[PDB]
Amino acid sequence: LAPSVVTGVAQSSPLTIVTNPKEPRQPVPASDGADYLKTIPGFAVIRNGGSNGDPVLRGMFGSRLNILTNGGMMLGAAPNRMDAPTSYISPETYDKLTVIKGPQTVLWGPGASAGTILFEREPERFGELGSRVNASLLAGSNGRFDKVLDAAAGNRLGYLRFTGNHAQSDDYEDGAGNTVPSRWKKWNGDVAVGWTPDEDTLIELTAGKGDGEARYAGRGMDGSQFKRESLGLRFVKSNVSDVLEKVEAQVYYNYADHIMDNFRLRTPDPSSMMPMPMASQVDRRTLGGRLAATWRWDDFKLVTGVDAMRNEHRARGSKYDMMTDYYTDADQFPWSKDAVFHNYGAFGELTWFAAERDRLIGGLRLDRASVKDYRQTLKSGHMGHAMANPTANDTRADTLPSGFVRYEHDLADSPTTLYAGLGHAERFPDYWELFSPKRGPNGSVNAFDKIKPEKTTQLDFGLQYNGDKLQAWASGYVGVVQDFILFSYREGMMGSSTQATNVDARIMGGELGASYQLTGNWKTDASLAYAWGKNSSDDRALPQIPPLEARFGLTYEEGDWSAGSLWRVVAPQNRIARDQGNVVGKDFDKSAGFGVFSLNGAYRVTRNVKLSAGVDNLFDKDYTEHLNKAGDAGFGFSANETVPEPGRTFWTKVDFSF
Repeated sequence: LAPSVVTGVAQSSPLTIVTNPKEPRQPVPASDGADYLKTIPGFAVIRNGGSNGDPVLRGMFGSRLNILTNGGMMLGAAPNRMDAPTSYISPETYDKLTVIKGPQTVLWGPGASAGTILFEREPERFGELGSRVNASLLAGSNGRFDKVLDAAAGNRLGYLRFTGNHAQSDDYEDGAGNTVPSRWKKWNGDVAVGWTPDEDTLIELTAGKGDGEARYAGRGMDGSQFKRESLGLRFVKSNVSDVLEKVEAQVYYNYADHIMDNFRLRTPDPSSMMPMPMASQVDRRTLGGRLAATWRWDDFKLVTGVDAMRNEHRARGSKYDMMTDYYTDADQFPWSKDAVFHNYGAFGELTWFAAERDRLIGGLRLDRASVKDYRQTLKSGHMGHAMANPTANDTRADTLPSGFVRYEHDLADSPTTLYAGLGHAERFPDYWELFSPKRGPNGSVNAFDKIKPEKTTQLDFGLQYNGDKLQAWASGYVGVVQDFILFSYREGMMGSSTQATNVDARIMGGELGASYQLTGNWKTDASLAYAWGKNSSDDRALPQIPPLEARFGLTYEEGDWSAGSLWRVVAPQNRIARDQGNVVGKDFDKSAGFGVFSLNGAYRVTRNVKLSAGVDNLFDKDYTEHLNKAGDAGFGFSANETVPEPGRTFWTKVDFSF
């Protein structure tokens, strides 16, 4: 019954990590989707500024991760990923966060090489008329203030539920004393009304908006706007027949509208290679749907379904004159669409409960993806001068089958699950893998033409030991990527020119962790995370792989309250690939190891209020992580200074529940 601050999260079941993102988290997370994953072993984040970092699972970056918000998928708009999907997520507003590791699900959408991440709000249910309400405030160093509110009323046959949050923090300072350009401010409000005419039927309509700004020490422009608007429509039925137990259909609509610029949160760099006032606006309209049936008879849980999605990128940029010096903002100019993706697919996943102690799971899905290039012309060929785009209105498509099988066995003597699984996923290229790179494979025409789908074939295995005093778990993976999409960086005349290529990679790695109850109120727990990758085409290492990392926790509990400390130690990373990486990160230098210590405590003052506090980086260590971006230079950043992590940090949080 003793309340605690989360420092790490175990596998609850094979390949599956399920956590509730409203409980306090030790390295206190900026109010975005990424940082709520730092506690999950296996996840590193690329630091861009103070918030809105880009998650990386087992070294795999970007769209190899399937990030969903109530089954619907929010997509960014920026050509350099300043609005990564998790920019628009505030995990504190959802009731559950689930992670599935490796390519071991077909239910939630296509091409999930690395894993699947699910934030969901769960349906309210009401006896008679009643109302619940949760709220929490968090105050901390450097102007950190996060309010958050959920509230729902309803009765037997309906409900309406409001969730909202507002968070903001000022520039953090490192362990060395300097102020890091890393300001931010965010909010979200979502409403949901739901109808339940009888206990076997549910419909819910959802609407929400959100906005945010964020200063970026690593990127050459800041985020002036992260406007999001959503509309959702769920429908479920239970116990249709006696072998058809659930039918769910849902339609989502997510619109992102984002302005990056260099004069609202920063003044334009004088020397630079861009001293103009400059802004660029980008939107992404997304419409998608899912439709699934669960059948159960005998020892068989079969889920069949089809899905579809369409999304639409548009852009427009500022134009600044250099003799009248009258700047015309972008929103006084027409929208110039340039990409439309589509996806339709169908899927099934069968689960066989053969015997008490053995389970057999297998999924397949067939996807029909396609994109059309509406860029009538391109910024290439000179000072970036216009040049007729050879793929103008060209359309690419492909049919792509994924699938997996996984066997889980429970030993008879000990409380042990052993599991092994083989999965193969194919992924149609990203918006960013197709339109962002300034050139495509050697002797291509552009990137949109020649960039192949990436097909990943991975073996997953591990165990769970969940007995009385000891709980342990371990997952490993070995896999091969064929046609890994990979960016190389040159510089000539104007800036770091990207070039996307298609290479084969070998990847292995694992994660394990354990938690031991020494006494009735003393607890300890450690976790370990290693990722490894090799570029087989060039016999190079893979770029942008997080180094080996270990966490150790120790906890004292007393029913009413708890305290804990936390040692995080990370090794250097001596496998690099200079000037290669992804659309976010170049790899440059070998990283330095480090360790960071942290203190936390929690107190249950009553049934409704519950307090929590912590100190992050107690010994004010000045460190940087391998995957962080480089600092701007127009921010006083040396040759290739990565962006420093935050120094000593104090935070306190109160959690209400009437």
